[PDB]
This record gives sequence, structure tokens and C-alpha cells, in this order.
Amino acid sequence: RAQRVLAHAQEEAIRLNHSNIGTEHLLLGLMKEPEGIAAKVLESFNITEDKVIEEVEKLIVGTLHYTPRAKKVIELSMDEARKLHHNFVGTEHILLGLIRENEGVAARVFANLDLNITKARAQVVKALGNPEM
Amino acid sequence: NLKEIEQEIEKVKNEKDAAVHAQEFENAANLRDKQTKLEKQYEEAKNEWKNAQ
Amino acid sequence: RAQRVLAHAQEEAIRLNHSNIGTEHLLLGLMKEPEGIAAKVLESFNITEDKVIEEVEKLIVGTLHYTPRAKKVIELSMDEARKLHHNFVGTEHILLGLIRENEGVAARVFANLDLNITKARAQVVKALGNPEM
Amino acid sequence: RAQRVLAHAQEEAIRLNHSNIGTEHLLLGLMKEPEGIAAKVLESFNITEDKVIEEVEKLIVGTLHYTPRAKKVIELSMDEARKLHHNFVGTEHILLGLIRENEGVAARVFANLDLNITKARAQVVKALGNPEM
Amino acid sequence: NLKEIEQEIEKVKNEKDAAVHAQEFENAANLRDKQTKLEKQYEEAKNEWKNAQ
Amino acid sequence: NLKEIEQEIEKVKNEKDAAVHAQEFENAANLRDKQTKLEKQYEEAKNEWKNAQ
Amino acid sequence: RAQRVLAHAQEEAIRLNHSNIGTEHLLLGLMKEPEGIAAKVLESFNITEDKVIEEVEKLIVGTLHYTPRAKKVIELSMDEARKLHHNFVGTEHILLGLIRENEGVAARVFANLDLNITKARAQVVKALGNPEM
Amino acid sequence: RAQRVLAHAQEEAIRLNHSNIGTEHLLLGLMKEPEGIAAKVLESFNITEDKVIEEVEKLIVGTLHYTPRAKKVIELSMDEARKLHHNFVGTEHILLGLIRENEGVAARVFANLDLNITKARAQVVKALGNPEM
Amino acid sequence: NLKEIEQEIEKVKNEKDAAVHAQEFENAANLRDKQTKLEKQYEEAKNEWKNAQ
Amino acid sequence: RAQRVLAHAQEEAIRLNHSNIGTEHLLLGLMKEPEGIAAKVLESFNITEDKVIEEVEKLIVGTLHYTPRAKKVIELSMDEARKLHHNFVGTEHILLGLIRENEGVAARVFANLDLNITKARAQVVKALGNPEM
Amino acid sequence: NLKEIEQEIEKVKNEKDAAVHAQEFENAANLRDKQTKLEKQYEEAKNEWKNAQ
Amino acid sequence: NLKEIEQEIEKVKNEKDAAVHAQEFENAANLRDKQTKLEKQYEEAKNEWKNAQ
Amino acid sequence: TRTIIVKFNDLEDVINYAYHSNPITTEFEDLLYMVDGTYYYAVYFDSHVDQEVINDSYSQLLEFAYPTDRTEVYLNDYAKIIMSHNVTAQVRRYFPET
Amino acid sequence: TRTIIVKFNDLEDVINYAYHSNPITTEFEDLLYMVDGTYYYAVYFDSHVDQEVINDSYSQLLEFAYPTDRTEVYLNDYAKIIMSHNVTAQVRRYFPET
Amino acid sequence: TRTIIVKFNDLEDVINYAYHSNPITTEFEDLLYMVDGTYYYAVYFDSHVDQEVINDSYSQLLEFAYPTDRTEVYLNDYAKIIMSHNVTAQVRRYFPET
Amino acid sequence: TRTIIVKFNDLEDVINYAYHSNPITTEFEDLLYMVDGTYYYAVYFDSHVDQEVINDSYSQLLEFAYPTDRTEVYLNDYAKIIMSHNVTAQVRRYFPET
Amino acid sequence: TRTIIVKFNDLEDVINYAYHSNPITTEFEDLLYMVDGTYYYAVYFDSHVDQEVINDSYSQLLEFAYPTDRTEVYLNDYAKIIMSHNVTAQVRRYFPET
Amino acid sequence: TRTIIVKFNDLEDVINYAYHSNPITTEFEDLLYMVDGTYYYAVYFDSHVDQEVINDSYSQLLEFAYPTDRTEVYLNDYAKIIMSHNVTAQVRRYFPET
Repeated sequence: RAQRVLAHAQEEAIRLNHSNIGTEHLLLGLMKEPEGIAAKVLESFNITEDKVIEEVEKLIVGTLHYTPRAKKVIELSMDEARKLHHNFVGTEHILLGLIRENEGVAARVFANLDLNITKARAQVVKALGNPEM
Repeated sequence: NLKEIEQEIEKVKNEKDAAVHAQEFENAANLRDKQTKLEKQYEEAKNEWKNAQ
Repeated sequence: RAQRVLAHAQEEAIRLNHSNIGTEHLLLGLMKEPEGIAAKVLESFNITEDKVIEEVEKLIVGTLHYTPRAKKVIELSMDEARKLHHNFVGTEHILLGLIRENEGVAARVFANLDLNITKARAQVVKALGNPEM
Repeated sequence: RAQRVLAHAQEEAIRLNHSNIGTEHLLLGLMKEPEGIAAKVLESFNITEDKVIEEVEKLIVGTLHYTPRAKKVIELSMDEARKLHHNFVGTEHILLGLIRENEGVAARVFANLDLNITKARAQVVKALGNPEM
Repeated sequence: NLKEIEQEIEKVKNEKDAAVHAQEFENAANLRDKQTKLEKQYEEAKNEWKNAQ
Repeated sequence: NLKEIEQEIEKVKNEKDAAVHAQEFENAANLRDKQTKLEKQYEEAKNEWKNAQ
Repeated sequence: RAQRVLAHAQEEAIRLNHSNIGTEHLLLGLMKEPEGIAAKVLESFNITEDKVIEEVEKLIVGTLHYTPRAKKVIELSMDEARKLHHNFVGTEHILLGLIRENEGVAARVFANLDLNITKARAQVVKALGNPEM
Repeated sequence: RAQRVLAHAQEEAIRLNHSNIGTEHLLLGLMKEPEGIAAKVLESFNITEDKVIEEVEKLIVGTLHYTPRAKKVIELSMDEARKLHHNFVGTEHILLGLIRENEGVAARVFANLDLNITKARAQVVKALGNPEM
Repeated sequence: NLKEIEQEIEKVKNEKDAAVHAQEFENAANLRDKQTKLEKQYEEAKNEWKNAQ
Repeated sequence: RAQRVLAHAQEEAIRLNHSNIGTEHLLLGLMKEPEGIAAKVLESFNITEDKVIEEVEKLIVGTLHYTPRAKKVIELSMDEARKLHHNFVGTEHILLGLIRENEGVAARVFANLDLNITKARAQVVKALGNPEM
Repeated sequence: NLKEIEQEIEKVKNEKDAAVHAQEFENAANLRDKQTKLEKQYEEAKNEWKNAQ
Repeated sequence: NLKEIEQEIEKVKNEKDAAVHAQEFENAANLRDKQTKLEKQYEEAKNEWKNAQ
Repeated sequence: TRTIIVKFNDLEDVINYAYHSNPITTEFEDLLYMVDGTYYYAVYFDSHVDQEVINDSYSQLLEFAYPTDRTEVYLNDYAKIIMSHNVTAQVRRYFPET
Repeated sequence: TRTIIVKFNDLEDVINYAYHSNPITTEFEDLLYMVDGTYYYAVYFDSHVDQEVINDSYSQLLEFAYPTDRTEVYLNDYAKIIMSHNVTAQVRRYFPET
Repeated sequence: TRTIIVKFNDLEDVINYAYHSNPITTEFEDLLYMVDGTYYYAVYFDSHVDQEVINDSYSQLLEFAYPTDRTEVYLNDYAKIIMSHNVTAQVRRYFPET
Repeated sequence: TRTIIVKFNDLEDVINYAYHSNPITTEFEDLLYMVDGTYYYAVYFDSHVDQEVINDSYSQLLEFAYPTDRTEVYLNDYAKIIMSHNVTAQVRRYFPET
Repeated sequence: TRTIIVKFNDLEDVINYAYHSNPITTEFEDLLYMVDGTYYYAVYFDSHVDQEVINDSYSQLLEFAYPTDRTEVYLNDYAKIIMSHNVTAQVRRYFPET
Repeated sequence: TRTIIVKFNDLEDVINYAYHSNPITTEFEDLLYMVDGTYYYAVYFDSHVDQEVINDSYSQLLEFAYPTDRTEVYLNDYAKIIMSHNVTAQVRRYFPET
């Protein structure tokens, strides 16, 4: 699993001089790994990184910690791996997390960039499934 | 022993019906009189039977 | 019972010199007993003796007998009495006979005088039944 | 109980010099007792006493008795007491009698004065029943 | 003892029916006459037996 | 025994209801007073009972 | 039974010098026996001998035999005797044979003479059955 | 619990020299406690205190008592606590009392101020329940 | 027994069919003639048996 | 049997100098045997030698071998000969193969010549089946 | 024997909640510190347990 | 014994698959050659087994 | 109808009618029939009497008699005519009071 | 139609018809078919006779005989013609009555 | 309506009403009936008093008494009148407060 | 159609057809196939011969042969041609009659 | 609405919010309620702030707190007010960090 | 599409394609991916190549390869790219003939 999606959020928070790492820093993480299924899916909805940065700045201790919901959505992404992917949560599982945990800053960025949550789910499921059924 | 009237009064009734069917109205009227008399005699026996209990 | 109907049938047959006593001679019998339920019913359909005579005349030696169907009509009329009453046959049953045994001269006299067979049956039944239903 | 309406019926028949105590003399008896449920109900259909008198006169010696149907009506009213008021009986039950035994001079007066039997029964039943439904 | 006769009726009946089928009306007529006579002799035995019972 | 007064309450109740049905309000008022006194006495016995319990 | 119809078929075949006896010769046979049910039925559809001759002639040495299908028609007519006429197979059963065995020369003579085959079956059945329904 | 509301009812009754403490004195009761669910709900229907005061005056010694129906309302409010509350019977339970015991002065003041009583019940239930179901 | 020829008829019949499949019509005709003779001989034995039955 | 279609499918490919024997060479193999059921059926759809050649030309060394799908087509044709009928394969079974295994060059030639796949299947099945139904 | 702190944790936590309900924030803060200290001590005991396991 | 080779086939096959996954194509090619030779040898053992029955 | 028929279950009920009826003064003829020991009373009004006065008269009869359970044509056929034209007067003459 | 057919169950019924029928004086010819011992009588009228005189004559026959249970078509094939053109006269000639 | 009727379960409730109620000052007459050991109070207003002042006055009574379970016509027939025209004053004169 | 095609169950039925038949005199060519020990006969008509003369000829064949149970498409592939163009004449040459 | 309410399951989560939240600089008042040993945070914005800056601020809260499970009217009734107007500052004064 | 992807179950099938395919002369680049011990092959065409030349090429591939069971986005994420731009030539250079 490309854990680099997490292992950048401190760097964005520090760049923004924030004092927490939250569901929108996860979303910026997905933008920061353009290999990822999640990046491709969101790009197919034209949710480009520059607009995410714009909206995150618009909506918004030295050491940093996950918000209680960010912690929950990570552990929920590891529950989406109960779609039989063992413990290898990929970027798609994190995105299915943020799609299922439809609250907090990420859910606003989606609503504010007009993402249909169900179509995002469907697009991920179709990206993973056998394309000839 | 009361029931000895019932047959005679019914015979009288049947004879009344026959007589009036014959258009023998004057005879049927005398049958009616007899019937009425037996009716009161039945009622007398019925009163004795009642008052005995 | 009005057995006199059959006496009238035979007397009309003899008067007409016909060598047989058929269903038309029965029908002429009924129209000569105006007391009867049968005569009243037929008169209520405006079938009447003079009309019946003139129909029989246009429709048509020594000792004489019932036709093979007239015998069956009589037996059938008794079978109607054996349904409704078992008590004695009467003019209503002879007419119900002619109404069920719908063949022979009488049936054509009815057809010439436009009488509806089922309505005549109903009229006889309603004449016999209790008018309070 | 209003047994007085029977006394009124007899006294009316006497002053009318009729030889029978009929169902119309009962009806007049009810009109003589204006306290009664029956009088109030009939008044609600505008079956006023004077009209009943005029209709009875229009429609129509020694000691005298109930007609066989007046007897029938009384006995039947004591069967309308099977509404379990049978600790007594009253004007309401007599009027339910005259309604149920729908023949004789009283029923003629009702038909002549256009009184709908079904509405009269419903009105009496509603007058007896608890108005809290 | 009527049961001796019945089959004699049927014999003549069938013979008559064959004769008329042959258009032998003279024979059929005589056979009919015989059949009638036998029928009366049958009814004679029948009503005699009825009365003997 | 406490269970000695309620029947007197019922008696006075029925007497009151009859008196007032008779429009005999003077009696009905005195009967009401008696009932009230007996009710207080019953409650007092019931409190003594409650405290003995 | 009118076995003569077969003699007509053979004699017609000989008269025409054909080397075979076929369903056309059976059909011509039926028209040679005007007593028959079959002849009447065909005439009721206005199939008639002269037209049959002309149709057969336009449509088409030594001793003669039945064609292999004519043999089967005969045997099949003895199966139409399952209307229980038993040994007395007759012109009606032959015609019902040709109607069931709807192939060969006869079936085309029917088609050329526009005959409705199922109506012909019904017509034969109605001619055989009791006309009291 | 809301016992402060009864302490209002006494004082209003004394101020108005009434010889009784009725359901209207409960309703005027509730209006001194704008903390209460009930006061907020009624204000949401625009049933403000000044209006109630005027209506109660339009609808209308010393040793005062609750009316026989006010007592009934209080008991019934403690029955509305069978919505699994403990005996702490809030202003809302009193108001649900007046809403169920739809008779007496208060129940008329509701109709006089056009209150939809079932909508009032629904509004109270929605105020109590979890707003996210 | 009688039952000695039918198998020979089957043999000759199959040989006939093969010969005509080979277009050996001159041979097939003689095979068909032989089959016919054997058929007639079988029928004659069958009718002798029919009479011996 | 049909083994010639393979035998000159190879010759076709060899003259074309292709390094493989593909489903296009099977199809050309069928066109080269115009006796065959398959050739007749395809010709009935106006698929024909020259058209097939020009399509295979526009769609497109050691000794040659069957492509991995051509192998499967042959095996599948033998499976299409596992009907109740199964005595041998023939040109019809190879064409049934190419019709079931709807992939590769031949299936594209069919689409590129507008041939309807299920219509061809039906046409072959009808060519094999008893036309008496 | 580890299970000797969690009840003390409960006591302190409950007191903390009561204190902040009283708006006694400084007492709540000190109770919160104590709770944290005992929580660390419980985790230390849990680590001793884990390592003895 | 024939059943002694397929394990070596699996070994060499997996080594090939890893080597090519490592992009060690020259090594993977020599491993393929080995697998091919062992496959031919196994087919020859199977041919001997066929001829043994 | 111009004719009215009612059933009396017994001679006593006819005698009741004969003494205690006070009929609407009307132009009519009456006939008394019997079958089954059961009396039937029939009235034949003049054509100048209207059908509603007929109905009114009939409904007075219902005070004593039952409504008829046999048709006119049946009774005219099967029933013995016991009296005619003056049925009430004849009864009241032949029979003493109730 | 021009033709009517009726079934006689036995020779006695035909003799009854031959003696006791008084037919409507009409221009027609008749035939006596027989099968299975049952007799079938058929009458063919002239073309000028109206259909209703035919229906009348037919109904007069039904006094003695049943409606036919076999068609004309069937009878003309299977049935033996016993007598023709003057069936009644021939019957009354050959058969006396008691 | 001109008339309002309410049911008092016992004399104590009537005495309560008589002491503790003060009515809307209105032109009316009142009647007190009894049946079944049970008291029914009825008020008749002047014809000039409108339907809604009546509904107001009625709704004040429900503080002490139930809605009636018997109709006006029933009570006017069967029920004994106990008091008339000044029921409250008569009660308060005859009975003391609790 | 230009062609018609019929099944003979055995050689004897073909020999029958060869001796005991005479078609409508027509411009046609014929072919005799065999499969399965079973004979199939096909006739090819010149394009000026109309559909109904063909139906006529076909219906004459059915006197001896059955309708075919195999298509022309099938037979041209699988079936051995036994004779051509003069089938009947050839059969009559090679085989004697019955 | 101008009133946002969110539920904090424990004091530590409120302390987390008080230290780590970086709210949008906005004109509002805040209140801290408790019931059931459970903390509810409420914010009352100025009317001049737009509804979407409110939705934004609310959604930032959901990072730490749950959505409220009790209505505002209920809390204004039953809930004890713990702190007002400067909740975060007061918390951060009374409590040290993590 | 600009891109086509197909699946090869084993290295031998890729070697078969590399030696024995004769692809349509076309402007494209190719990539070889591996996952799951299973090879996937992808071809990217120039923008000037029309959809149908692409389809024709794709159909030619299916002679050796299966259709892909993984989307392009999935492979681009998870799959190791083994070789690029000259896949067939590189195979035929590294691997000896079949």
C-alpha cells in the first residue's frame, strides 16, 4: 500500500501552518499521488488539485495529530478492505472512506465542488471490478 | 283429569268448519255456541288445575 | 279436478269430425273452462277461444283416440303435479305440459299467436305461488 | 311508564264513537302525551297532532276492544324491549312497534304523511343512544 | 304360466320386421295379426295370473 | 375491627340520594353532613390502621 | 358397403390407360356413386364430376396397382371407422381419409377447387350425426 | 421538574380573584416559564402570553382548589410520562396533557387561537426526539 | 427350423444396398432378384407353416 | 470429411506468407469448399470469397502454427458437435465454432461485413433440421 | 494482581465530571491531571502484564 | 520414479517468474530454457510410462 | 287493482270484522271464499271509486285480516264461494256477537 | 326447405298415422325409408307450396312421430325405401285395423 | 342550540360547581334533573345570546362536569326535575361548603 | 422454387416410380442421391416452367415418395449422387419390373 | 439557522478542540451546555454572517464533535450552562494541553 | 480510445505473439505490465489513428491474448511496468524462438 498518501499530510499542514491534520489533508494527500486510483477517479470528475487547494484555503502546537474524525475515517477505510483486500488499504479505500464518512471538511469540499457521492462510489467500484463482468 | 275436553272440542271445531263449508250457517252457529260452552268448561277445568297448584 | 277439459276436447274433436284427439283439441278444451287458471293465463296473454279456433281451422272416422303425443302431454302434466303438489292435476298442469312438450299442433298455435313459452311458464308459476313471495 | 297513552287511545276512540281500538287510536294516543320521546320524534318530522287527527277523520256499538293488529303491535313493542330496556317499556317502543308492524291504519297515515320509516327508526335509536357516539 | 309366451312374441316380431323389410306386406300383415292374437293371449295369461294372485 | 363503617357510609349514601330525589334537601344536607363525619371517622380509623401497620 | 367405388376407380384408370391407380381415381370413383354421402357433400361445396375430370386431366401399361399413398388412404379410412361404424367403412370414411391424408393428387384437386378441408370434415360429421344437436 | 408552573397558576388565580384554578390557569401558568419546551412550542405557533391573557379574560373565595378537570389533566400528564421518562414530568408533559384532555377552558382557548392540536403534539415530539433520527 | 432364411435375406439386402451405393447396378439387380427369390421361398415356407399350424 | 478446409487454410496462409494460421484462414478455408453447408449458408447471406479476401487483406519466417484462439475454435467446434447429433464434425460445426467464439479476426470480418451472428446460427440449424418440423 | 486502579480511575473521573458540573474548573483540572497520572500508572501495570505474558 | 520432476518444474518456473519480474530477462531466458529441457525430459518419462503400459 | 283480497285465519276473526268494522262508506260488492278451512274475503269496487280510496279501504281491513297468500285467479278457480254481495250483513245476521 | 322427415318407432305408429291422420290437402310426394327396424317417413312438397304450409303439415306429423334423428343425406344412402309416392294409401290397403 | 347539558357524577360535584363557579354573566335559565343516582344539569339561554357565547359558557362547565351521555328528549321524558331556574342559588342556600 | 425433393424409403419404391409413373411432360433434369441407405429424388425445372406446374409435378410424386426430411443444402454436401439427368430411364434399364 | 450545536463525548475532546481548532475568524457567541455527563457546544452567529460561512464553520466542528442528538429548545430548558461567550479561551486557561 | 489492453496467461504466449504476430503497420507505443504472475499488454496509438484501425488491431491481438480483466487505471496504479515502447522487439531479442 502507498502509505505516502498519509506521509505527506504533516508537510501540507506545516506548509499551511495549521495545527491539526484532518479529512481535507487526506484529500490533498489523494491529490498528491497522481498514480492512484483515487486521483484518477477524482480527475474524471474534474476535481483537480488546484481547486482542492483553493477550497481548502477558503474553508480554512507545532506537533500535529489527526482529528477524531480523521482517525475514524482511516479505521473505516480499513473496514472497506473487507471488500476482500486484506490489510492493503489503497488510495481507493481511503476515498471510499471519505465517501462513506460523509461529514467533516472533506464532505464539504465534495459538496462545494458538486461531486455526486454515489457516482464517485460507482466509479471506484467499476475501476476495481472486471471490465468485462 | 282435564284432557277429556280437547278431543270433543276439536271434533266440534271440525264439524263447525264442515257445516259452514256446507253453507249451513244456522247449524254452524249452533256448533259455535257448543264450542264456546266447551271452551268455558275447559277454562273451568284449567282454573281448577291452576288453583290445585 | 277439472277433468271436464278432456270431455270438451273429445266433444270438439267429434264436432270437427277429426279422427284424433290431439294437442289442439286439448288446447280448445282449456279455452272452454274459463274458471281455470289456464284460461285466465292465456287470456292475460290475449290468447282467446275464437282466435284459437280460427288458428286450429287453418292448421287443419267413428271411435277416436288420443294422438301418441297427446298421451305424452297428459303423462307429463301429471309429472308436473308430482313436482309441485302431488295433490291433484289441474288445468295449470295441462298447460304446463303443453308448455314443456313444445311440439305438435299446440306449439304451433302458440307460435302463431306469438306467446312466449317462458313468460307463460312464469305467469302460471306466479299465479300459483304466494303473492307475498 | 306511559301506559296513559293506551288510556288516551281508548278515550279518543270513545269520543269518536268508533267500535274498535285500532293502530290509529294508538297513534293518536301518542300525540296526547307530548312529553314522550315518540311525540318529540314525530314532531321533529312535523307529524303534528292536528294533521294526524284530520287524516284519521278523512281515512275513517258499545264496549270495545283492540283490533287483532293493535294486539300484535303491543306485543311486538314489548319485543322491541329486547333493546334491554325491559325493566320497563315506553312510547319509544310503541312507536318502534308501529314502524316494525308496517301494516294497518297507522302505517297508512305514515305513508300518507310521507314519514320515512327508516329515518324515524334511526331518529328514535339516536334519541336513546349515548350522544358521545 | 306366462313365461312360456314371451319369446314367441319376439319370434313373430322379428319375422314381421324381416317380412316388411322384404316388402312382403301380405306376410307382414298376417304376422301382425298373429302377433296381435298372441298379445291378447299374453294379456289373458297376464290378467289371469294377476287375479290368481 | 375497622371493617365496620363502610356499610354505614353506603346506608347514608342511599338515604341521601333518596332524600334529594324526594327534593327533601333539608334531610339530604344533614345526611351529607353525617356521611362526611363518618368519612372522616373512617379515614381516622384507616390512619390508625396505617400507623399500626 | 359401396365397395363399387373402388371398381369405378380401377375402371377409370383403365379407361385413361394410366399405369397406376391413385387418389385421383378414388376421387373420380366417389363422383361415380351419387347415392353416397361423399358425393352429396362434395356437391354441397359445388365440387362436381365434370370439373373433377377436367382438373384431373389437366393435372396429369399392362395391369394396374394402387399407388403407395392410395393404399395408405384406404387403410386410413378404415381408421376413420373409429367412429365405430366398424366393418361398414363407406364413402364418408374414404372421403375422411383423403381429408386426413392431405397429400397427393387428390389434395391438389381440392386446392384447385378451393375446397376448405376442415369445413368438409365438419360437413361430413354433421351429415352423420343426429340433427337434434 | 416544572413545579414552578403550578406556583404560577395559584398566583394568577389569586390576582384575578377567581374561586377556582382551572386549565386556563395552567395555560397562563406555562407562560411565565419561557425556559420551557411548552412555552417555546406555543410561541412557535405564535400563541404568545398577551393573547392568552386576553382570551382567558374574554372566557371569564381565597381557599382555592384545582377544578375536577385540572386535577384530571395533571394526572394525565403524569401518564404522558409513559414516554419512558422518569417522574420529572416537564412542561411538555403538562402540555401533552392539555392536548390529550381536549375539553375545558384551555382546550377552547386553543381552538380560539386556531391551534392545530395534532400539529402541536407533533411539534413537541419533534422537540423531544433526536433531531437526526 | 423355418427360421433359417431371414438372416440370409438381411445379408443379401445389405449387399444389394452396398452394391447400389457402389453404383454397381448390374450387380445390385441380380442381388435384388436373389432377395426376391429368397423372399418368395420364405413366404412359401411361412405359408406351409401357416397350414401346419 | 471437412479436413480439406484446414488443409488449404494452411495453403492460403502460406501463399500469404503470414507467420500464423488464424481464424481468418479458417474462414477462407470454408470459402474454398463451396459444396459445404457453411459455404452455402454464408453465400446465402452474400458473404463470399472475394469480399472475404479483401477484408482479410485490409485487416492484414518459419513453419506456421494455429493461433491460440484458432486452436480453441477447433476444439469448440468439436464441442458444437456434442449435440445428440455427434458422429463427426463438418464445415457446419467449424462455422458454429466461429459463431460461438465471437472474438478475433473472423468475428471482426463478420461484423465488418454486417453479418448477424444469431441469424447465421438459426440459418445453419434450419439447414440441418428436418424441414417438416 | 493488576485490577486495583480502574475503580480509582472511575472514582476520579466521576468526581471530575461532578466538579465541572459545579463549574469548579480548577478542581476539575487537578482531577483530570490525577486521572491522567493514574491512567499512565494503569498502562504501566498493563505493560508489566503484557511483558509477563 | 516419474513423479520426481514436477517439483523441479515448479521451482524453476517460479524462479523464472521472479527473475522476469525483476526484469532479469537474460536470466529468465536461461531459466525458461531449463524449464523447457526439464519439460521435454518429463514428457520422455511419460512416454516411457506410456510404453510401460 | 279494482279488487282487494285478505285472509282471515278463523270464523271468529270474520265475526269480529262483521260486528266491529266501521268501513269507509263506499260502493262495492264483496265475496267470501274458503279453502283449507281458511277464509278469504274479497271486495270489488265500482269504477268511479279512485284507487287511493281503495288503498285506504284495504288498509282498514288489515286491522283484522292478514294480507292474502293466494292470487285472485287461484281462488276463483279452486275456492268454494261461501257468500256473496252482503257478506258482513249475512254474517252478522247468522251469528251472534263476540 | 322442400322436405321433411319424421321417425316412427314402430309399424303400429305408422298404421295409426295411415288411418287417423287428416293431412292438410297439399301437393306432395312421400317415401317410407327403413333402417335397423326403425321407420322414417319423408315428404317432398312441390316448389309452389309455401314454407308455412310445410311447417303446418310438419307439425301435424309430430302428433304421431318423432323428429328425425338421421339426415336426409344419410337416409338416401343407407336406408331401404320400402314404399313410395302414396305411402298412406298403400299402408291402409295392406293393413287392416281392429 | 339554545340549550346545554352536562353530567355530574355526584352531589359533591354539583355543590363544588355551586360554590366555586362564577359564570360568564349571561341571560339564561337552568334545570337540574336526576336519573340513575346521577345528576344532569341543563341551561337554556335567551334567544339573543349567540352560539359562541354559549360555546364559551359550555366550555366553562366542562371544568366540573362531563359531557352529557343522554339526549335532551330522553331526559325531558324520563328524568325527574329536582330544581329549576336558580339551581346554583338554591344549592348554595341548601348546602354548606365543604 | 426451381427444385423439388422427395424421399423414397426403399429401392422397390423407386423401381415402382420408374415403371408405374408418367409425369406432366415437362422440361426438367433430375438427380438421385443416397444417404443412410435411404433414397432421395430431386428434380430441376427450366426457369420458364412456372411455380404451379412445379407444384403439380411435386404433388404427383407424393403418390409414391414422402416429403423430404433433409434440405437440399444438406444433401448436396453429404449425399452420394447415384444417378443424374435420366434417373427413371436408367432405373428401368438396369432393373426389371416386379 | 444561525445556531449550530454539536456534541462532545468527553471533556478531553473539548480540550482538543480548544487547543487544536483554528476557526474561521467570524463574529459569533458560543455556549457550553452539559447534560447526562455529556457536553454540547453551541454557536450563535451574527445575522450579518451568511448561511454558508455558518455551514462551513459547522463542518469544521464535525472534525472533532459529533452532530447534536438533542434540539436546541430541549437544551435551553434542561441543560446546565457551564461556560459562555469565550468557551475556548476559558477552557484553554483552566486546562493545560494534552 | 487511444489505448488497448489485453491479457497473456503466460510468458510463452507473449513469446508467441512476439515471434508470430504480423501486426498492422501502425504508429503506436506499447507497454508490458505484470501482476499476479500474469502479463498484461497495452498499446497506445497516435491521435491521428482512427477508431477502426484501432479496432482492427485489437481484433488481431485477440488471436493470442485474452481480453483484459483489469482496468487501465488499476494497472497503472498496481502493476509493475516490465518493458516499454518496443515490447515485441525486446522480447524477441531476449528470448529465443518457440
